[PDB]
Amino acid sequence: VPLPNSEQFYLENDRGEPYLIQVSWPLHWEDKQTGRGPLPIIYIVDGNALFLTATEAAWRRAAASHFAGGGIIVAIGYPLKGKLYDARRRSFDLTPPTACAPVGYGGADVFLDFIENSVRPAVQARFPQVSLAREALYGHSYGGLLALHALFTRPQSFDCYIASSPSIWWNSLCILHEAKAFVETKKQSPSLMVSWGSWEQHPPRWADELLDHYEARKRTAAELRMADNALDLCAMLHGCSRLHALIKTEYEGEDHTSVMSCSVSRGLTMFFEDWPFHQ
Amino acid sequence: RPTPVPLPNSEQFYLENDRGEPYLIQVSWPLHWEDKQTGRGPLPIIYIVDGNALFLTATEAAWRRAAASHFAGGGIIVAIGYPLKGKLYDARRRSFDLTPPTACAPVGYGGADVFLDFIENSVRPAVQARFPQVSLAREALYGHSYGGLLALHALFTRPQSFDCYIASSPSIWWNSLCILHEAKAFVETQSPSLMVSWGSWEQHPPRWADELLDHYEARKRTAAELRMADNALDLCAMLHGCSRLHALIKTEYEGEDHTSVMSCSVSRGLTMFFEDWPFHQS
Ligand SMILES: *[C@](O)(OCC/C(C)=C\C(=O)N(C)O)[C@H](CCCN(O)C(=O)CC)NC(C)=O
Ligand SMILES: [Fe+3]
Ligand SMILES: [Fe+3]
Repeated sequence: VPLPNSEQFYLENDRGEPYLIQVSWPLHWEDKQTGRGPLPIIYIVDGNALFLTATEAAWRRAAASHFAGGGIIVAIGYPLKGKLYDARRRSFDLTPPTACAPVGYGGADVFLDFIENSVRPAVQARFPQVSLAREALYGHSYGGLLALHALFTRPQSFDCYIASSPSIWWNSLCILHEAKAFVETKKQSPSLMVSWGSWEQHPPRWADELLDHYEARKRTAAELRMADNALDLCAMLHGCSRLHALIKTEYEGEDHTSVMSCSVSRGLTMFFEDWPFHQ
Repeated sequence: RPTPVPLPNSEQFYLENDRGEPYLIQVSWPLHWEDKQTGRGPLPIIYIVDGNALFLTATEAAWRRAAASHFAGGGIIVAIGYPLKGKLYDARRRSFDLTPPTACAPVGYGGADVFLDFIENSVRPAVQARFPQVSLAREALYGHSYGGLLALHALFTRPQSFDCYIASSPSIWWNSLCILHEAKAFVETQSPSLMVSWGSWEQHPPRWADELLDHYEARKRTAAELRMADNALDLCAMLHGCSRLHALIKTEYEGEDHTSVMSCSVSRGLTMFFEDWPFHQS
């Protein structure tokens, strides 16, 4: 039995690389044509890994009291079989260009161009009767790095950026350069949502785990520095002229993988129902 | 030419209870399996009530664990829902199925024992039949709101029925805190584990944008009466140092409401039960 009120299709970028675009719309709709007028839309990178959660989370909002009509979910993924991630494809698509970056990295701007010039029009054609009230870009890990990169380099492209556990550590904190250029530049501003799990930088010991293995995980966690890097960036963006609102959340007892469920669920909830955010 | 979205490594089937009331059972298994009959040996299983609302989240969250370091083959998801179209809840059915029996309960309530019997005597065998080569290593019961009230009711009245009980934002308020009677009886008389959770904005909701004060005060009135966080903490406090409880985990999710927290609790629930068993003696 297929998912209700959803569809998927393949788009190729300008270089002939395929993408699986998965789309869902409010469950109470009979057809796609049911929806009229302005609706919010969210674009989710690593689409395969999060489409179903974001879809069901959006449907669950129908029962909530602050439901305003819902919005369109767009998951941008890859053709996969028996797994949720394409390590090779995402490594290029989600990381910004740098001089010292190894091969198969630094294709963020190519991928963002694809989203704006291919995915957005394609989805808009599937809903001719509706207009895009506002657009959100969600990503987790390298996806979050892409979200931050998109904000700092093309802030007008999207209304809201949602960086779930962003890989700020990547490439000797290259994103902090762009963050500095963003704040130092002086000039409606978009919003930013940052989040991370509490067990990312400070993980507890597993039931089966021994000391050496645990110490190795702690050393890794310390190097990646998920929470502190995010706070450093958030403190850096505090009182910025080019940013309307900045929301930051720490999810208690959540690891890098588990927090994805929380961040994507709240991300679209806030964006759909609680727009605009207070300063 | 767009197509419908297929859900891989999953199937659904309908079951009747003894009373002849229909249920939609939705099952999923690890994504890396070629077939349903790929897996063998002991695997953990989680039963999720209000199945329609939580199946896809639990399914995909379980699949996401494959990428994590602490993956141990995964487990089986079982969502116990209803035949529905255009919504994720059946208010009438769930009102009966998820609430315990009391003398002062209105019409259409107090059918928890009927539903729990259905889970043990119908759902469990039906799932076991579909996975012959799999043995049920351990069983968890998850529920949210009334579902959490059912999970607590199940723990206090039939503790040996499941190994782990996960109560997400349990409706302890229901029927003048009638669950506290069962809770008191339980403590006063190995052991199963309990996972309790709630959202921070449930009992203390912030004001929405362009919300009239009158409307906001009405929401605060409800929040105060339902007393989600305090009731849960009060119940947890009572159960602490109980002989018939191995471990008790309690979490509060920052900036989460009654609906949104469901995503977190179900994800946390299956994660810990699948990967971090057995729990520390807390
Ligand atoms: C971020 O992208 O984490 C997500 C990793 C995912 C979704 C899948 C995966 O890792 N698979 C299938 O192997 C980054 C990724 C960093 C690159 N990496 O895989 C490393 O191992 C790096 C030491 N990770 C974080 C923690 O931000
Ligand atoms: Fe890796
Ligand atoms: Fe209600």
